[PDB]
Amino acid sequence: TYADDSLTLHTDMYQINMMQTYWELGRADLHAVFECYFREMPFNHGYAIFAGLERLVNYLENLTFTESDIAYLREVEEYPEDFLTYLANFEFKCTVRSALEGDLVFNNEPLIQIEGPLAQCQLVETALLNMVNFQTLIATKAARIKSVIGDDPLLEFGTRRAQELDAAIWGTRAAYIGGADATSNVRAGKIFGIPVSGTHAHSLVQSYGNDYEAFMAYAKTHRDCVFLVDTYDTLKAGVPSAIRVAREMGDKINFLGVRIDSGDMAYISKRVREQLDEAGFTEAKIYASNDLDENTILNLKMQKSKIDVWGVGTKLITAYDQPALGAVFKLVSIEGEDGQMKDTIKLSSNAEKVTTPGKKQVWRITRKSDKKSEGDYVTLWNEDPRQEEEIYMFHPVHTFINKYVRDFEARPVLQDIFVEGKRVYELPTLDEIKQYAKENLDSLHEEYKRDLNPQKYPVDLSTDCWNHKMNLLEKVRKDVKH
Amino acid sequence: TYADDSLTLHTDMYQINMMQTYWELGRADLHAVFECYFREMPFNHGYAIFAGLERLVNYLENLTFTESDIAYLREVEEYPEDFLTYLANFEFKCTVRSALEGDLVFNNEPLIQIEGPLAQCQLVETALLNMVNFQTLIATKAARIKSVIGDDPLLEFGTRRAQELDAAIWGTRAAYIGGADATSNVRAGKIFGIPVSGTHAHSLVQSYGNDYEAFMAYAKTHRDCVFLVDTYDTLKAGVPSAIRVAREMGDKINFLGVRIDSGDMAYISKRVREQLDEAGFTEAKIYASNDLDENTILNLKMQKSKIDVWGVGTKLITAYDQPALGAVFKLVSIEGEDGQMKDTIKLSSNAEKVTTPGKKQVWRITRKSDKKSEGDYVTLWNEDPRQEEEIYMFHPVHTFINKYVRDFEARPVLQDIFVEGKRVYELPTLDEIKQYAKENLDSLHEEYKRDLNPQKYPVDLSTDCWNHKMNLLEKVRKDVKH
Ligand SMILES: O=C(O)c1cccnc1
Ligand SMILES: O=C(O)c1cccnc1
Ligand SMILES: O=C(O)c1cccnc1
Ligand SMILES: O=C(O)c1cccnc1
Repeated sequence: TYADDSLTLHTDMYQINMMQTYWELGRADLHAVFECYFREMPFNHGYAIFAGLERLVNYLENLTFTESDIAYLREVEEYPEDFLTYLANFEFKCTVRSALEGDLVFNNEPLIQIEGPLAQCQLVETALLNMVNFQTLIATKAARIKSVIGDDPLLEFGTRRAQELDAAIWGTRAAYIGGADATSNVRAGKIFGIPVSGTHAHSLVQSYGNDYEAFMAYAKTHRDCVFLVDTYDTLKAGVPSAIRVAREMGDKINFLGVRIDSGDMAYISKRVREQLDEAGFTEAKIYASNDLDENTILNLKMQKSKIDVWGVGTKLITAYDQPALGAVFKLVSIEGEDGQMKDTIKLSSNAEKVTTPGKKQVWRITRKSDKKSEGDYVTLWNEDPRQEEEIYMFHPVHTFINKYVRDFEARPVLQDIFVEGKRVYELPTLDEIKQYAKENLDSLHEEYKRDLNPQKYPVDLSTDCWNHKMNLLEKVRKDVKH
Repeated sequence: TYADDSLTLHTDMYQINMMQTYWELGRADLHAVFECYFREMPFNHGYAIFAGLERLVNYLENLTFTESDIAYLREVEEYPEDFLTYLANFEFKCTVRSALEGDLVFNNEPLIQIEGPLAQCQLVETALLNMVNFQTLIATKAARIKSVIGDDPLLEFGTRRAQELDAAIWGTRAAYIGGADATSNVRAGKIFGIPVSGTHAHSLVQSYGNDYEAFMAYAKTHRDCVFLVDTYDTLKAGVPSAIRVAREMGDKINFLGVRIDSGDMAYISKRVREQLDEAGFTEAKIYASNDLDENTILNLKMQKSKIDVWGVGTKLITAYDQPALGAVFKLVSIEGEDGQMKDTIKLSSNAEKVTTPGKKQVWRITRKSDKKSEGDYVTLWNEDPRQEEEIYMFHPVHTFINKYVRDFEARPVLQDIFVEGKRVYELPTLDEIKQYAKENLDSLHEEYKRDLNPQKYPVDLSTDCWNHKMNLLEKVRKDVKH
């Protein structure tokens, strides 16, 4: 009762009830456009890193209602056989346009756009949000942390702290995309090809009862040695014992260094560095793992801590300070009775809290001469900035802040992934995604990617797109006048 | 590269490297006891609700290294064939004792205990933590929220906001255990048998362009009608239109009520109640869904909001204010050279931040006469309070706070689940778990389960258990004297 063989019902019940309402009344194949976007920059970071495309692609390619799916809906929920045969025959026939994994993405712009039969668009929203919200959030958190670390290793060590198992594997993949250098999760190494990393735990040390014997046991059985030194006493017990083992084993091991999981690291690591150096191990590194995030790491570095490798657990994999992105999936255009597409709106008070209507594209604008970031320019589908000598970029709320831009490149961010349910996009390798992310981040102007108080990245609606929104808003507010 | 057919490598790499170190040196089958516990009450709640046992059981029953598992370890990580054949032949042979799902659980007491070969115990820690940390956390969050709501429905609606897909399905199951009445997640209904619930979305309304036509379309195609009224204007558009549809359809539908997803609900819901009542729909309910948690819900109720049903999204399913439980899995006893078990310790400064050593049991103490909660009493394995006329319960830090207890019942909390890898525990149905949770909560003394400033539930170490800890701590601190 019943077999977990399918993600097709990983959705909100109200989607199936709406699909029924559409289908019974002959409106399931009305033409719709839906868009996915978030409203606020996560962590107030200067940029976000998109993740979730490979996950979504696999989901959409397997989007059929299984025998057990239908049996549940028939036997428990008592849907009629007519509707059920519609669901049995269902195959995905929407166009999907998306940012690619590793793209920089920002608030108030479409990141994924689904276009096709209303009922099919409706089915996919919940699962897409579930996967994209989380994966983008962790990729951005890892970028945030990696930015503060610099070139030194960031190791994603948070599986034990993650919000169930998918979170651990797909989160760690997203972390690698966003800036982690390795994972602890062996299975994520297996299935994604992420480099895998480890040291040892206190349990090894306690199994012997002293540091020397445990470090020796590890040295006898492994080439690459990082010794965890704080089981009993970092300075008096662990570090001297690590040094003793390193001396006795010589070049038969790599003494990569020592891990410290406790204490005030801004004092502890400084004295440990001295101990290693005075013993002649001036290349042995100090690995830290306790309570790390972009804030404590930045402080530790600025205090002149001597830490070379950062194993980050809880705060990265759960995005602990803001554990949800707040992406939403909204209907922006729908086929009217006359067969023509109509811009659709929901009212709020804050006219910026209102979803911008219309089928849109996002154009990343840069200065041709030196590739300077000029911001994103969000158009209706019928505008192509590439054919315009000059564009008018204004802030959508603060419209008195504005510039005419000439001599620019405009790159369309939403790419075809499926056309009418047919995949036209070849999935990159994970390393290619990570390289793509690095290059995109490297190209972003320093002001938008700096760690402290980044400049706000413009996301501007075209004159036409903005006028369409405000005219529709005006029209509905006046319709609600009576 | 390679097939995701297995959870056996869903672990930290350092576990496999330790298993190798144990195995090569003939110590893999040393006898070990490991215990899982958390240090702080999540959300500062008065109690926690344990979840994760069914999940763990399924994991442990399938704990074999697959062909693709071994191929990864051979081809990528280059482990030796000897060790690999050990892993190929691996079968789980540990005893597992656990709290049951729906048990009340507290900080600083073992909740799961694994006993058997050191190398096997080591393998399972990471996955167990991943699943139990999250599921217990969400079950407790749901209890917390449900406590503030009272008898009215709590609906878990957060799939779209969850941290990837496992989080959504297993989180929603945990929410049902802890106090939710239904889920939106259809797949969780399918595979777990949770009651499933829904209304409709704004997209239905926008597909028509007005409330009346969309509410009518929904009424023509469904018996149970909840109309979402805030697409355009709750008071002027949606609620009058819902009322019109209700009037026109009469007893051909159930007009269950109206959903409001926006506005100040403490004003909005009061006026909506008036509108429904004045129209003669004094049984139609008001459903709220926006930005809900135990805090905003409590405030809304205390402001005399007229809300009857609570659809909770982000803050429940992600445990947003504290998205990790902080459970850890620690070696407490290990076979020594002489073949006898030895209490094992790791030093910290705070002697309460030190893991209590020894194989332990947790006894829930109640007064026989009226079943009053007296707290938990954590013993070494060789003490059975049931055979003692009187027990001495003292606070482990504040030892001057203490009582002798007579005429008590002592119930052992850790139950046999696997004996030497063999399942002796029959899995309850989800409804039986939820009933068990309800009854356990109902039996907890009011002071420990009250919403505001609950009394701290005693978790006391027996005289023997406490003396063992402090003597070992003293011994190691004096060993570190030189
Ligand atoms: O390899 C390690 O040191 C490690 C990995 C995950 C969690 N804690 C430690
Ligand atoms: O902040 C913006 O959106 C902006 C800034 C400069 C010029 N145009 C728009
Ligand atoms: O059924 C609903 O009303 C619902 C379910 C999940 C998320 N939002 C709304
Ligand atoms: O808080 C405690 O642990 C406690 C309270 C009363 C008596 N004994 C212990």
